[PDB]
Amino acid sequence: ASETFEFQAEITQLMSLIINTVYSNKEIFLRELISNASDALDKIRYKSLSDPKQLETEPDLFIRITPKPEQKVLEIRDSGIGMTKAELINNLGTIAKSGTKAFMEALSAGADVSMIGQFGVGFYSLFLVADRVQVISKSNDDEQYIWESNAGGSFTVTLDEVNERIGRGTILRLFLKDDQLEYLEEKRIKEVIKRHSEFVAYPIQLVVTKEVE
Amino acid sequence: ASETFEFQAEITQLMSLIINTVYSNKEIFLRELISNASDALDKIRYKSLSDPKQLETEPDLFIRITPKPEQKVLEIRDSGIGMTKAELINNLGTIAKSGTKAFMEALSAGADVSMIGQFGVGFYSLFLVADRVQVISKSNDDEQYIWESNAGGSFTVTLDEVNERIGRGTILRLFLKDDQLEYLEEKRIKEVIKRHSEFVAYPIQLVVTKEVE
Repeated sequence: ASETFEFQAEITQLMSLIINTVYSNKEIFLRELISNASDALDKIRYKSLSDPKQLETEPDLFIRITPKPEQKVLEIRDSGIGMTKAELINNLGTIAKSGTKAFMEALSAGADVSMIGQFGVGFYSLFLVADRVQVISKSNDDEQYIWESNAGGSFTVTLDEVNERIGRGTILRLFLKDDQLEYLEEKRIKEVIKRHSEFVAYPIQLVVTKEVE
Repeated sequence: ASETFEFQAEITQLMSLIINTVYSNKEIFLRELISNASDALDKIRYKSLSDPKQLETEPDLFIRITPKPEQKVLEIRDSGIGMTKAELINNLGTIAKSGTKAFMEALSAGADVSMIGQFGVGFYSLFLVADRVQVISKSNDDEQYIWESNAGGSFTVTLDEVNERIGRGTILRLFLKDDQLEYLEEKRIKEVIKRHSEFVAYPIQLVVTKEVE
């Protein structure tokens, strides 16, 4: 039973504007999500400093990008701290985010959309290339949950009984817009990663599916 | 709630012997599973001849091999006909298989274990390299189920609420033995596939996870 929640008004505004913007450097969404993933891993790593057990649900700290061309889906996974149901609701929607309005104001002023991450709202940059997103998260402190949004004013959080078990972490499953399917390509993903994510403490793995010759 | 079933006695015997055999051409397990996958795809393709809708749950007919080194798991997936709960119980255990005893008798006589497929029991060749297997299957006619076996006399079939949704088909999730982790390697998998699966009507995709340079 998927629970539905309302996005804080400003977040909804931000999403509508992001998903509708003509911005030409949409690739920054990946830098933003890799950065977030990186942050999630930092959290779990730091947390595990005084609670090593926290790493055992998924010993490997990594960021994995998995293109699912057939579904026009791009997944960015991290074995970071993950988010509990409450955290998904809290962090990804209902709670007013510090910079949401500020960033939008910045944008109005001419700020580059790539500044989104500095306003703490980079997560939403995903709507630059996706019109729908499922944040599948497994926090050590909770079951696996699916937070899903289509940039609309409400999002759902559903106990995850349909996706692969995340030992711990988050999978941002991006349902790419039809004109952004370039991010399903290994070469493209590869170049975007090297361009904006040169300094990431965690291995960034790209899952490539190739037909055996 | 996982349901437990007893393997037909001979299948249990076959598994014990296979999982315990010293055979040196264990790679044939892949040829056997790819062949089975191929057969599953043949089924769905043929079935869809008079019921096209049957393909819509997963339009792409493919065999996908996904090494999961971190879990010492090798998955062989096909978007074939899949198996319903009843079929998993029926086909993979409780029902006496035509050649099980025959093959074992053949083996006793000196027959090469690679003959397993000609006795219709090639599926079990997986125990050559795995000590545990989960057959996650999604048939159009049923929910996604997990059939699991550790070569013991009983297997379980559990409604799948923990694995990725298979549009349609089967994932043979092999928990490789510690000395057969070579099948997690792309080069190895690649060579085994080309050696024994030269004539497969379906694309055989290898999912490789590579850390972005």
